[PDB]
Amino acid sequence: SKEYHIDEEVGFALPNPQENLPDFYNDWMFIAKHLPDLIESGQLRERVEKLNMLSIDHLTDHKSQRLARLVLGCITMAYVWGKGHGDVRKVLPRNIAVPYCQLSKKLELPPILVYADCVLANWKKKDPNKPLTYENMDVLFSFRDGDCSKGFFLVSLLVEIAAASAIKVIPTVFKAMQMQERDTLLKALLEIASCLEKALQVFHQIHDHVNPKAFFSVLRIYLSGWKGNPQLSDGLVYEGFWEDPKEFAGGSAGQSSVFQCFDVLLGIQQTAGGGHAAQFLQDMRRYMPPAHRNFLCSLESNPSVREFVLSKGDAGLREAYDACVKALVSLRSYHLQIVTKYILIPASQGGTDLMNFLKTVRSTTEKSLLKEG
Amino acid sequence: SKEYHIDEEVGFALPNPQENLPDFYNDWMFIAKHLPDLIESGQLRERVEKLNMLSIDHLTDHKSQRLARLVLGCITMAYVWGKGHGDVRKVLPRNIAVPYCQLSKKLELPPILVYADCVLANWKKKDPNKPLTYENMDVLFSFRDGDCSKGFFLVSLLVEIAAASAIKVIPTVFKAMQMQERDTLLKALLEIASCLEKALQVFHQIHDHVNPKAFFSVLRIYLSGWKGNPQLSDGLVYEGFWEDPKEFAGGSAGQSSVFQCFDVLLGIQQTAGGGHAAQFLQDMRRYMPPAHRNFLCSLESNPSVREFVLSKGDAGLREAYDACVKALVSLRSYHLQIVTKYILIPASQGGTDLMNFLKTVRSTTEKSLLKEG
Ligand code: HEM
Ligand code: HEM
Ligand SMILES: Cc1ccc(-c2csc3nnc(SCC(=O)Nc4ccc5c(c4)OCO5)n23)cc1
Ligand SMILES: Cc1ccc(-c2csc3nnc(SCC(=O)Nc4ccc5c(c4)OCO5)n23)cc1
Repeated sequence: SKEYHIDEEVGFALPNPQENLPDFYNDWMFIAKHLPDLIESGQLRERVEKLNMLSIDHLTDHKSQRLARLVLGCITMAYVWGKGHGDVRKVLPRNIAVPYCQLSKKLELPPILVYADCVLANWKKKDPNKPLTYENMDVLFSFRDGDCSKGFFLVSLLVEIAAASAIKVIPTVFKAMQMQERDTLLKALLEIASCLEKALQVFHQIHDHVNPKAFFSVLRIYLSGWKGNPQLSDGLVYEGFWEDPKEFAGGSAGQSSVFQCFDVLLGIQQTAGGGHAAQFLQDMRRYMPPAHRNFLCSLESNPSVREFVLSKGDAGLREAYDACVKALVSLRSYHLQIVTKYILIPASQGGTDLMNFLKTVRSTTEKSLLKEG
Repeated sequence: SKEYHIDEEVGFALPNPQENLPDFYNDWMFIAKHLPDLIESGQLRERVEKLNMLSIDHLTDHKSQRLARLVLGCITMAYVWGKGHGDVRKVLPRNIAVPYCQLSKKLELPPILVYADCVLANWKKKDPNKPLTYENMDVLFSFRDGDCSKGFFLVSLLVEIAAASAIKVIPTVFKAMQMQERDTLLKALLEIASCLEKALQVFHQIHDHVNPKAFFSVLRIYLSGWKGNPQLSDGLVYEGFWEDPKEFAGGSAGQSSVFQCFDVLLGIQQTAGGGHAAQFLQDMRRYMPPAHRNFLCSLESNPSVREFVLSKGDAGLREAYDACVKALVSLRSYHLQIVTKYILIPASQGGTDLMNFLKTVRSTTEKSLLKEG
């Protein structure tokens, strides 16, 4: 893989994300760096209006434009939701909305905060010579103090990285159905299932670095979007760029390319049929960075690893395939238990809707098991 | 173009659809082939309810699966809507629901009748040695006597095929862009406009073979589906396959790859924001064969033909590209005239939503012209 922007260490993550912009954009940076205080002391909105409609033309490298997106995306959340408890803005200042939409169009992503922004691009190592681990790592932005947003963002990223180990064997698998090499394929599927089993370990860390109550009271606010949102029913107005309100969806790990590309690899009927779930997940592809959506595209047009395996009447082969499917059921099964703790309960002091979505995706995964006959 | 399943001469249409099934399946063929007589005599349902569960395992190749889908899809519409004076069936008998659904799953299509069924796979040459012309062609199934379904399907299909020739030239377009080959690119763009222009002469045939009254009051019922339909608010029950009612959209030529493909190639933004029109056309992609779905998808991963033309300050290129865009505008403007005669007019002797839709799509196409006028 090359023009798909998949790092070999860091998979779908942005390889070594920028921390600072051209100082020509200090107005922007300062707000973002101080988002907890500004939101708390209501001076946030006040400052966004204060700013000047800057030009995105002083952003030369991809890496810098991604940071800008994460910067603007973050401000935009805080401006719309404010302190979080109801005072919602329906118009976005031209001085921030025009540059944001211009940069967004340039990048083929929607002008709203997206997984690829605040997980894949929103991080650094504390020490550059120690390894990519939780304790050697930090985020670049949070919404509130004690919003638990480091735990959430980093544990996500860590899983994204555990996954890259498997993404590297994706071409091996394709070449092996091609060259008809059965022994290589089996090894390859095994390597994959192994990598996905390790990524279940990483998941456990959620419990260590995220508190249910802080998580649910706070992070939920800043992940909401303006598509099927009661609080903004018509969508949002981007002053300057759009005449009308536009509906864009809030944050979803459905936007992760890791789990979408395994669904596709193993030919899990993830986006076929037409239940809400298959719809939604398809839409989230338009909220992935173009090269990743393209990479998904290319896998779908290769031929089905499920079909191959199905058609070969080779039990050992069947079993490698099942190892994979089983591993992916564990992840989703663990993720659901996490959702009970960090969402279902806190909400007991909307949600079942989210459960149904999860269970449906988990179910489809499970119905993919081969030796279920 | 390789196994995007696009024919040299027939494009997205099925190359030589099979008219007959295996003998094992005569009980299906009988009903399908006599839909108009069974409905009218009030004994279609009973003939269906009296049917054996049949395995799909004697349908071995793609063509016969596609045929079987056509057969079962027709029966389903017939069974559900009966005569369409309002006595709906909300539950699809196991002996039908189950195979249809299995086959649908095997072909990654929703289990409801689609454009790829009724149009792309529902035809035959009368004399094989003679060319593809209305006169030399017939459909395999219709629903009522004087439904004009023949004229409807056959003329769409001729339009479809007319645009085939333009499809052949897509690869040349991409090759010419990257080789930086200005004269060739010009020739190819002109060549595409030529095909779209001719596809419009084809569209004229609609008047000769479809009658407004019958089209509106008869065909419209069997093309209706169960997504957001007041008559089936929760959708259909596919008996013995889903412990739940499923919502699927009725036939839409939004499911035609052809018009979506040129929208993509030309960089017309048929996903302008999250506007209803945009979302809907995206939805309809899921109701197309997967090969064809991939094709649209992989076009989106090539460099914009539009960016390339805007960047080059070449009047003769801008006019070639504009000719292509005009041609589409024409088709769509003719199509609205046609909608007026065949739906708005009968309608008044709901339909305002169809207009908004079509008008938005026309409008989007128009705002794509480089010369503003
Ligand atoms: C506090 C911890 C977490 C909570 C409360 C949580 C909650 C949820 C919820 C509610 C959804 C539903 C989709 C949506 O609303 O858009 C979801 C989807 C998802 N989450 Fe999480 N999540 C957590 C951590 C993680 C982590 C660390 C990952 C790993 C990258 C992850 C991966 C996913 C994926 C891939 C989906 C998409 C659905 C699927 O493929 O099964 N989540 N999450
Ligand atoms: C009796 C003649 C026709 C009538 C009454 C008619 C009606 C309609 C209606 C109501 C729509 C609205 C979208 C929807 O509900 O799915 C539509 C869309 C469409 N029709 Fe037709 N149609 C006719 C003939 C044709 C023919 C011959 C073609 C050629 C393939 C065609 C191509 C389309 C396309 C591509 C769309 C999607 C909108 C677009 O891309 O511009 N239609 N049609
Ligand atoms: C920009 C961005 C997108 C995705 C992620 C991310 C990383 S891992 C993961 N799993 N899901 C997600 S985003 C969906 C989500 O958490 N929704 C949700 C959360 C809390 C709630 C709630 C719904 O309703 C009640 O409180 N995500 C992080 C950032
Ligand atoms: C299975 C199948 C799919 C598409 C086509 C097809 C071929 S060309 C074309 N253009 N549109 C369409 S399908 C959409 C449609 O007919 N909608 C509609 C809405 C209200 C109406 C009405 C029609 O008739 C009276 O009231 N279509 C034919 C069959």
